[PDB]
Amino acid sequence: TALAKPQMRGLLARRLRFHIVGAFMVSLGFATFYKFAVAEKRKKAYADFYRNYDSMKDFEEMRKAGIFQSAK
Amino acid sequence: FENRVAEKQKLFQEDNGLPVHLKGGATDNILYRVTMTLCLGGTLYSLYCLGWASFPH
Amino acid sequence: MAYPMQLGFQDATSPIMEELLHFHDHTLMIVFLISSLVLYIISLMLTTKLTHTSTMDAQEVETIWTILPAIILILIALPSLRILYMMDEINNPSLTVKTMGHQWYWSYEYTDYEDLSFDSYMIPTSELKPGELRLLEVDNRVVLPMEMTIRMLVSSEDVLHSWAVPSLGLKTDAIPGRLNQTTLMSSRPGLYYGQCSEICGSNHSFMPIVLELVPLKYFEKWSASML
Amino acid sequence: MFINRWLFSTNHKDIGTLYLLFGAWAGMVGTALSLLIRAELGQPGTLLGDDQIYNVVVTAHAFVMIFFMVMPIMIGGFGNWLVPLMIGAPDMAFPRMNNMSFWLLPPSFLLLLASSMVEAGAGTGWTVYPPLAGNLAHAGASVDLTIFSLHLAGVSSILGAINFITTIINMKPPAMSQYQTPLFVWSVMITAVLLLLSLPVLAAGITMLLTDRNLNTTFFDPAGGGDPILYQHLFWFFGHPEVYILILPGFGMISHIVTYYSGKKEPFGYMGMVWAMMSIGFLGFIVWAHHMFTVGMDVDTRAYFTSATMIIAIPTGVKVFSWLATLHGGNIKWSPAMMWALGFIFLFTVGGLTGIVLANSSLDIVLHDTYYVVAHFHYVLSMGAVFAIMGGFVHWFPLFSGYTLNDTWAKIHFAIMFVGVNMTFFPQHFLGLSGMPRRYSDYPDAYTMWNTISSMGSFISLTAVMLMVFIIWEAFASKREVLTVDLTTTNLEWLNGCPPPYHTFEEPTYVNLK
Amino acid sequence: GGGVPTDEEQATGLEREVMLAARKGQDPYNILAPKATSGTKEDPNLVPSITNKRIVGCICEEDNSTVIWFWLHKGEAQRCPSCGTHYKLVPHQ
Amino acid sequence: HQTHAYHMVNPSPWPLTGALSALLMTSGLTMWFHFNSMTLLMIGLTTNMLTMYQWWRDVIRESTFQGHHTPAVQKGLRYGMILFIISEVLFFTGFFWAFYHSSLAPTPELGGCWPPTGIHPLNPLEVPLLNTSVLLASGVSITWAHHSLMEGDRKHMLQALFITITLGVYFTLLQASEYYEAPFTISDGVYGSTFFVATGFHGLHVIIGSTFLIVCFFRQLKFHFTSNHHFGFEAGAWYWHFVDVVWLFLYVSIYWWGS
Amino acid sequence: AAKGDHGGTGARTWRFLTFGLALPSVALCTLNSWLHSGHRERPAFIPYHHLRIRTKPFSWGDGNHTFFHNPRVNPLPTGYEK
Amino acid sequence: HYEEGPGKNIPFSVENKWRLLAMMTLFFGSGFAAPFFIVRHQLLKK
Amino acid sequence: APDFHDKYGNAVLASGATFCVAVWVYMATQIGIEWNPSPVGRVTPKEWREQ
Amino acid sequence: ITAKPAKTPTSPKEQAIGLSVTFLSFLLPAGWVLYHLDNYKKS
Amino acid sequence: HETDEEFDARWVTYFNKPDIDAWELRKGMNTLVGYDLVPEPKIIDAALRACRRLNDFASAVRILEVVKDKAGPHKEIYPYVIQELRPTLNELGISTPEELGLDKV
Amino acid sequence: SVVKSEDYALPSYVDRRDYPLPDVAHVKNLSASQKALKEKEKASWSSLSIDEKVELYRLKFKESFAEMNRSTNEWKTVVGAAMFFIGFTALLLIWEKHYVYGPIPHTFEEEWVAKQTKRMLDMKVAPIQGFSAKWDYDKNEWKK
Amino acid sequence: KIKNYQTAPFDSRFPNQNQTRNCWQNYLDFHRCEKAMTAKGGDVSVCEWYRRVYKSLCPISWVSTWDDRRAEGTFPGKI
Ligand code: HEA
Ligand code: HEA
Ligand SMILES: CCCCC/C=C\C/C=C/C/C=C\C/C=C\CCCC(=O)O[C@H](COC(=O)CCCCCCCCCCCCCCCCC)COP(=O)(O)OCCN
Ligand SMILES: CCCCCC/C=C\CCCCCCCCCC(=O)O[C@H](COC(=O)CCCCCCCCCCCCCCC)COP(=O)(O)OC[C@@H](O)CO
Ligand SMILES: CCCCCCCCCCO[C@@H]1O[C@H](CO)[C@@H](O[C@H]2O[C@H](CO)[C@@H](O)[C@H](O)[C@H]2O)[C@H](O)[C@H]1O
Ligand code: CUA
Ligand SMILES: [O-][O-]
Ligand SMILES: [Cu+2]
Ligand SMILES: [Mg+2]
Ligand code: NA
Ligand SMILES: [Zn+2]
Repeated sequence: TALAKPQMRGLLARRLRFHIVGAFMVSLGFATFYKFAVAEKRKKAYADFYRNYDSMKDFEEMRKAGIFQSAK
Repeated sequence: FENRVAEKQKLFQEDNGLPVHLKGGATDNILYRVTMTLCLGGTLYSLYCLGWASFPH
Repeated sequence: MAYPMQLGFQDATSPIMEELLHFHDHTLMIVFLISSLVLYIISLMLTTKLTHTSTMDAQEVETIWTILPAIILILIALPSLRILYMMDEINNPSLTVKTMGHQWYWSYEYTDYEDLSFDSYMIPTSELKPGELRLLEVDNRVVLPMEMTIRMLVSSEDVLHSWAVPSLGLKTDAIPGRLNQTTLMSSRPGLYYGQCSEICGSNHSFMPIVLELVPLKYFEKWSASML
Repeated sequence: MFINRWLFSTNHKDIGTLYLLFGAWAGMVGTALSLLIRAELGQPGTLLGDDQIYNVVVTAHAFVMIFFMVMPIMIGGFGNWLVPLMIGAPDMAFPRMNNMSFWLLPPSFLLLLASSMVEAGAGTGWTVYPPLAGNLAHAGASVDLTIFSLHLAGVSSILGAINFITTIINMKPPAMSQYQTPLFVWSVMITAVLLLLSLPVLAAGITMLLTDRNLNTTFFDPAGGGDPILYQHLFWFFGHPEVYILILPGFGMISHIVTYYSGKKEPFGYMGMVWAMMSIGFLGFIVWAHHMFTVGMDVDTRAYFTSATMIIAIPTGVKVFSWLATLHGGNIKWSPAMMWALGFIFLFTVGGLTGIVLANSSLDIVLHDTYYVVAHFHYVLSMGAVFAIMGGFVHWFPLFSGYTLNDTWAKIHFAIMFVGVNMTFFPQHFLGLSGMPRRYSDYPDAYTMWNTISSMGSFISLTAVMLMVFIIWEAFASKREVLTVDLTTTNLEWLNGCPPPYHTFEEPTYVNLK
Repeated sequence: GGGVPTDEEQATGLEREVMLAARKGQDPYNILAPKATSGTKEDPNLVPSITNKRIVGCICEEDNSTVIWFWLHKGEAQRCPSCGTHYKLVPHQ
Repeated sequence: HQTHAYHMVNPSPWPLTGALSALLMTSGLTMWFHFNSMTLLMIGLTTNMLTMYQWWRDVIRESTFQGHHTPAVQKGLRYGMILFIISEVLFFTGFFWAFYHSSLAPTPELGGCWPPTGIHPLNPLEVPLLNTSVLLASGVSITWAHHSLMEGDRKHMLQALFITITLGVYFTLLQASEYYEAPFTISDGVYGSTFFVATGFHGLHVIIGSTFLIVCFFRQLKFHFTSNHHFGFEAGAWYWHFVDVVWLFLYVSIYWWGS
Repeated sequence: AAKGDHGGTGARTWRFLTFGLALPSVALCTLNSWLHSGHRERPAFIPYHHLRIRTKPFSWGDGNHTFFHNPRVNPLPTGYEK
Repeated sequence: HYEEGPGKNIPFSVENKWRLLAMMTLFFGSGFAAPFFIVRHQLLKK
Repeated sequence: APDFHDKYGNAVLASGATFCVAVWVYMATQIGIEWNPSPVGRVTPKEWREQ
Repeated sequence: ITAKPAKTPTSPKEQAIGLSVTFLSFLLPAGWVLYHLDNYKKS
Repeated sequence: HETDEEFDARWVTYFNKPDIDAWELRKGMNTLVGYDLVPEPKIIDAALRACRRLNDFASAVRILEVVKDKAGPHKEIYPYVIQELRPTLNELGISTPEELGLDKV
Repeated sequence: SVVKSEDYALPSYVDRRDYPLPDVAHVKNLSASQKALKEKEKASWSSLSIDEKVELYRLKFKESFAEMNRSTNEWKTVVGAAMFFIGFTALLLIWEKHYVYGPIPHTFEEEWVAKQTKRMLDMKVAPIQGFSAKWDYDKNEWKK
Repeated sequence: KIKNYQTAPFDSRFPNQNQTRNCWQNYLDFHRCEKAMTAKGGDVSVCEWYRRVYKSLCPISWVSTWDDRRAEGTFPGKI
């Protein structure tokens, strides 16, 4: 049985074309992942901390713990 | 003054194998040895001065 | 302050330092992306037996190699400069404090009303109190009112120093003959540490900075008590 | 005969060999200084002493590595060896002045060593900022000996720059245009122009520091109307062109190494490579103030230097992607030199990207004078410049000596070095972001782990350096003489055998114009 | 007035050789770029040499940045390995 | 043997003696500044002048007497001299940078003004103006010297070159007198610092350029130069014009605008 | 400018400029500088701290005299000499 | 003229691999040792 | 013919890996090196303030 | 690249000697200084 | 630029020149393997017959080796090319590298 | 076979996959039988034997493509020796800890760290993410 | 008069990080005003704003050095 004629031209350029697009896809996947796991995480952590933060209450806890030179 | 360049061209093109810094004659050898002696002697003296300056006095 | 095994910036204490954290996250993602892309492409070029060794035309591809980094640099510059100018924004400070660099300690001056000045030296390791931090504690801390815009003026009376507080995003060089200005606004009370950030001789490593942020009422009573 | 050949040399190959020996010896001194640094930082506490002796070691570490190791090896060593061969020239344009460029360096090195022996050394940093470097905080001869050391190295490179520019412009074959010269020749000329323009500014700055210390001038003393910031401007106007002087010859060798071991006859985008190196050199003169973001300059000036600095990423990116495009489709030879060049491409990119982070003056406020900067420039210098030097050395050692190295040993050497440098400097990113200042002999307890790991990495690098000396011995000991070299048709420097005769191109090459 | 020597009177050594040879329209010290022929086997580029071999650099096409280097030996004409144009060595002197 | 036009130089000791002279001069200055002795400094200066004399003597031997300076070698020396002058321009640029930095932003220690309080500058229309006309006139006379040489006129070449040297000496004597008469010193703050360091390095270059012209004068006396080949004169002429332009910038910046 | 003599710049033209313009200009400046010569009255000594800087003694003399010290016009840190 | 070829274009001898080993040991070793003994020198002064 | 790597590759790889892991584990855990790990999840906080 | 066989082959034992001598030339002088550090600091 | 058919016809014509010499044969093959392609069987056929006219059996086997090498990891290219060349291989008595044992390492 | 040093200016033989037809033959000088083989090569190659065909190939070429492209076990030597010297490095670190490094400061003692940890929690060091954010102030323990 | 002084307000003349001239100018302004008020029989209290600003901004050692040099007659500024 004869063998079919395979693609014989531009195999290197086709391999490059395939994987450059693949690398672009993975880059988008990482950017979405990084924005969700790092950038947004930092945004929400600081937003959640300060939404109901009480600086005077924070100070009183620190003062009662004895850390301050100026507040006993 | 007269043009004596032709005499110097003959002297420094003489096929005697000497390098250009010695081809003028014996005076080149004397001036070279004066220069090198001062350089090497001065360099040794500078090394002594470093040794002296490296410790308190 | 820094904690063991810390990977990134200390937690932000000022809104400006909070902006720097968000700009760094934005920039670090690009640094991670480009380095990973370069590393991957390297492995891509090196993992095939296919060859193409004749002359390669370059003009078309170099448009990509030029426009794309140019766009990326613009997406870095825009937030960077926005933070740069909001740092410089006109603000109305309620207090001006001067710090003078010395070999090897900091002196502070509160001269808005009274002539309050004092020296600030590192607590030696042998004299630390239990639970105090080696090389970071000072005898006299920089007591400051919290939640208030403060103008800091930095100079030196001998060699170069640099007055830095990473928590607040602060670093201002201390130069003799020059009065450098920075702004300070702490969102929270507490103790915030820094260290001299310009080589200044034998004890360059041992002249730290400690800010004590407290309510205005406590700062006023502390100032009076230090006349 | 020996004195005539090696002390009175007028031969570009022998002079290049002298530079390589000098740079190799200096590399030992710089390595020892680097271990003394990381031994002090290897565990919390003080090992040697206070910050004076520590920063004397730090200052000498920088000076030795920059002026006595990288520059003599890249420019004086590879430059003198390869540049005349790559253009078919019989020698340098000024072969006798070329010899003085070398012989100025051992006295320059002697002056540096003298400064650390007298008094308490120059513990100023390689920037030598006043007033710390002045006659009050650094009384004595140490700083003055440091200045004179820089004077002799300055004169050496300025005359070498004049020699290379003249040779490259004037001594090519009459048919060969500047756009028919190898990229390494391009990188040397551009480097030479940066040296010609920047070192005189440095020489003026440090001369003003000398007179301030000894002639009662007050260029940098506020008491007399001076300004310490003026010195910083003068130093860094040279200072940044210097770091591009350090990397540009590396760029040229990488281009040749990547092209050679990819089986290619030419690098990708030749004219783009020329454009990028010339753009990088030009931009390197207008960005100096990014070393001064915390000294108290106006916001508009800080906005310009932030922007102008970041542009440099565009021409540099073209070179990185062109190196990748040179690999594309190549018959890849996994030689040790190729490994160094591949490590260069990735690790320099990482260090270059952290430089872009530091270019942002807002973020630089927190990162300046921290180990994040130290992480930046060691990636581009201790990995960038160094790998290019190692790749060039193992690639051209058979040409210079006529003997071959053991490729297996050289691959082992690369593997050890790769682990050592990355273990040393990658954790320093964490120390910088978390706030560890530069030039500290000791650190708060929180910074212990990364300092411990970093110092352990430096010992690994020490093992690579020691193995390198053995590998060079083994090559000369075994005497495997070179037979044939591939790709001589596009690597002219190999076409006269290994080693090439003392006199080459006595009859010049034949190149017609068509 | 006069009193200043000319190159014709006072030039010596290699400078005089170059000056006198240029006055005959000769280039023994390779100051000029030779003009190529058609480069065929019938009309090869003639490469002068004082020895039996000389390095030839071939710029295969105008504005090529890559130069092709090879030793041209005495004897039958050789071809550039990249473009095939012929070169033949003509020793003398 | 060679069939190229370039110069293979004989092995030479002067690179080594020059490098050792730099070691002796720099270590001599350290010896002078800190250890109260001039011995090393005098040895370094002596070896430096012996190195320069014999080095450039050999260059004359290689060119005038041996004929090694082909047109290709001359062209390379042309690039070398131009590049050297460029590096000298950047050296002075640093000092002009220092001057304008201090004068455009006078610190409170100066009184917040320029010239500083207590500084009484020299009158720029007296001797400083005379020095300007002297160096400008020497640029004219050295151009007459050049054209006389190119046209083959020995007598007028020596006539113009002597006039150029005399003006150069005239400038040096006037500057020496101005230094002694100046009511301000190098220790009078940043004004005295920028004034004397900048004009002092220029004055040194005037002496170097005058010495170069004197060398060309005696070489001309000995018929070294031809009407077509005389780069030693050209290099000295380029260097002299460089010295002139630097003064014009010094005069405008420091003597005139800075007064 | 005003002169025309162009078309050929040569030895004769440049000697014309040397003796006709350059040296006469030097003679005029010499004359001008000669009328304005003569000593001016030295000003009162004020021990300004930005002047007469002494951070390290000079390496010559007694360490307190500048290199080209003029007793008539150059005061010491303590004042004029006598 | 000068000697040419492998092992002849260098200012050190490679005729004996063990004499060469001692010379490379002294050459590279002295460079590496120098900073340690300079540190010792400074510590021994104060 | 078998070269050095065919004869000794397996032994060099195995011995090198075994030696490297063993000596670095020993160095990291047996000689008192202070790593200063994070106290998070490992240190019990103790009272520090005194009269 | 192709090359001749070694004119003076370096056996594994000879390489062991050169490797050991090279490492000891780096480690022994520095080790001596670092071992006696405490003597230098307090004397 | 030029179609695939025009490229192949250029190389078929190049190797089909009756008086092609040894230099042009080597130049053709060494230039051809620089392209991003495995040469069409019609190109190899013309090149193998050029080896016959040059009385060079060894270069014919080498050409078959470089066809396999240019295919890289695509194992199916070389057996197809050999299949298409079998009439030429039989006519000219060209043994494949595999038949000669030259594929053994 | 034998290649010499002075041969560097002459065309040479190489075994490259991207340079399949080198400039010269592997074997230049032919024996009597090898001369006769080359004469037989001018006739039909079908009359050549397998041994004669292999012999013609080995006269023109040194290594075949399979031979020149073969893999090696060098990575085992390289990786294994690299780990040995990295392991030897640990010996230097052990020697340094034993003979060079003295005691570390007392602030690393277990009790100091425990009190230092509480004080850091009392001043709320890094309360958003870094440190105190990982302590549960209600339950008085490290967050799970 | 329009007093309730906390600290020196923003000054458009000196809007950059380098505040050396701001302190220097107000120190001059106070003593120039003080000399004017003292000479012609006025009240120094009109110079109070300059006094408050320079004391807020100027380092103590700068004021003290400038004060010593005005008394010594070596102050380089014009008052
Ligand atoms: C070889 C030496 C070398 C090199 C090449 C560089 C390259 C760069 N450096 Fe670095 N630098 C130093 C040596 C070097 N540097 C030294 C020694 C110091 C400190 C001196 C001291 O204080 O002692 C220093 C300090 C330093 C600072 C000061 C930090 C501080 O002190 O606070 C800055 C900030 O602007 C900086 C920036 C840069 C930039 C932008 C580059 C750029 O040229 C890098 C460009 C390269 C890339 C960007 C990667 C390749 C590009 C691409 C892959 C395209 C895609 C990329 C993007 C789209 C961004 N450097
Ligand atoms: C090219 C420059 C260069 C090089 C190679 C290095 C190499 C190293 N450096 Fe250095 N370093 C600087 C330039 C360099 N450094 C500069 C400019 C500073 C700032 C100084 C300052 O703050 O004032 C600095 C500061 C610096 C510090 C900061 C000190 C402090 O701030 O307190 C540290 C600490 O970890 C450090 C560590 C190291 C280490 C571990 C290496 C190791 O990687 C060493 C490893 C060994 C080598 C890289 C081999 C050397 C090369 C050869 C032997 C060539 C062989 C010859 C031939 C092949 C012919 N460096
Ligand atoms: C026309 C006359 C010119 C002056 C001739 C005098 C000596 C010549 C030396 C040449 C040195 C050139 C640069 C020197 C820099 C400063 C010198 C300033 C010029 C000068 O000579 O001015 C005098 C300097 O005095 C002084 O100590 C001078 C002390 C000299 C100390 C020598 C220091 C040399 C340092 C050289 C450093 C290296 C140079 C750069 C090399 C770069 C290489 C890359 C001023 O004198 P005064 O007493 O204040 O009186 C003024 C009022 N009567
Ligand atoms: C006086 C007290 C202290 C002073 C210190 C230094 C002293 C002064 C030195 C002044 C310079 C003297 C130079 C003499 C050079 C003589 C050699 C010469 O001029 O050589 C010429 C080549 O030029 C060449 O190398 C030209 C190359 C010469 C370049 C020299 C330029 C000046 C460099 C001086 C150093 C500057 C230091 C900078 C300070 C910051 C010879 O070529 P031609 O004449 O064309 O051919 C000869 C014809 O006859 C053929 O027909
Ligand atoms: C960063 C640079 C490299 C650092 C790592 C050094 C690696 C190991 C080097 C060993 O150096 C030797 O160590 C010995 C101890 O093991 C010392 O002997 C010392 O100790 C011995 C036993 O305690 C005594 O017998 C000796 O007299 C005494 O000199 C000896 O002097 C020293 O040369
Ligand atoms: Cu103060 Cu460092
Ligand atoms: O320096 O960047
Ligand atoms: Cu820079
Ligand atoms: Mg700084
Ligand atoms: Na330490
Ligand atoms: Zn061609």
